[PDB]
Amino acid sequence: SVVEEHGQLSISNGELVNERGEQVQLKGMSSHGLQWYGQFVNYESMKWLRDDWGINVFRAAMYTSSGGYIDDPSVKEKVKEAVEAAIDLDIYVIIDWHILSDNDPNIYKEEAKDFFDEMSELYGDYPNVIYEIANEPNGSDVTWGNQIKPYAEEVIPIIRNNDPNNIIIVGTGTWSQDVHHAADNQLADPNVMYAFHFYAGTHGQNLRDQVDYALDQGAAIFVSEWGTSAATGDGGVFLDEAQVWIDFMDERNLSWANWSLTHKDESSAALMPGANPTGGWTEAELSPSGTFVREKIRES
Ligand SMILES: O=[N+]([O-])c1ccc(O[C@@H]2O[C@H](CO)[C@@H](O[C@@H]3O[C@H](CO)[C@@H](O)[C@H](O)[C@H]3O)[C@H](O)[C@H]2F)c([N+](=O)[O-])c1
Repeated sequence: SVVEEHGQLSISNGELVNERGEQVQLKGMSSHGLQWYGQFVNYESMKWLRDDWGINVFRAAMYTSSGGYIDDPSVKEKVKEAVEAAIDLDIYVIIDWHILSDNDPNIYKEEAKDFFDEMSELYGDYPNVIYEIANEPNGSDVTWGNQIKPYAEEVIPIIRNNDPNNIIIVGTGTWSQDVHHAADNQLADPNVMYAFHFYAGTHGQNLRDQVDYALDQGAAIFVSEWGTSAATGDGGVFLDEAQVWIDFMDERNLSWANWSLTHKDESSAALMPGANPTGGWTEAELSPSGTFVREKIRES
């Protein structure tokens, strides 16, 4: 129903819109690393998330390093499984080239170009797909102008040769927080968005003001990863600040994906240790984070 109703997504005046030009807001879940917690990514779990939580997007977090794609490229097949499930379930799907320790997206740019050629060839004639080409650039030596924008200007053409206008999300500096610099030096492609990531353990008032600065430059922002936890993914749950961010995102029409769908013993994890990887979770099988996130998406 979601994809049939909204169809082809695009950016209009800095806003995500559907094929009739109306604003749309995606809310859903990210997987954790597919090399670690891929068992939670399947048609049945995604269907449960769609039906019981109300998700309209799912993010497939394919780590590149940390035992991910570069080390063992078999994980690309799990991305394909996720994309195919999203197609079958009529929801949107984010294909996330999940850089992190490999902090400069240029390190594996050749592999990224090949991977996005393949994905865009396979899936470029579906409206479901959103390409996220570099999760979290980070480090003081990785800047928008010198590293990230030129990387994007190599990968985006590869995608566009196969898929002229599905959305592309481009990471920003400082773990996808530095939307200020990106917004001042935007990419040419009209269907690009910049990633902004937050963690509710961080006091967020200035970060909200920076997102607003970026929006005021006409940049589109997708909050492709956020957590209820500290920036490590752990250390407590911070629901008061999470709610402030939830309300902010609704006011600004910002789409989002929560980190993450796993049973790992960390505060950002949505599931408790015994949760079935194919869905059907009772209240006792959701963590405090998962319970909150499910409520937010159901309310929506
Ligand atoms: O300082 N920050 O702003 C900041 C922000 C985001 C961020 O990292 C980002 O946000 C979460 C929480 O840190 C990471 O997930 C965590 O990845 C760890 C390393 O794979 C895992 O062990 C852990 O289970 C998992 O929850 C994501 O991969 C990454 F995109 C990191 N980081 O991972 O260091 C730092």
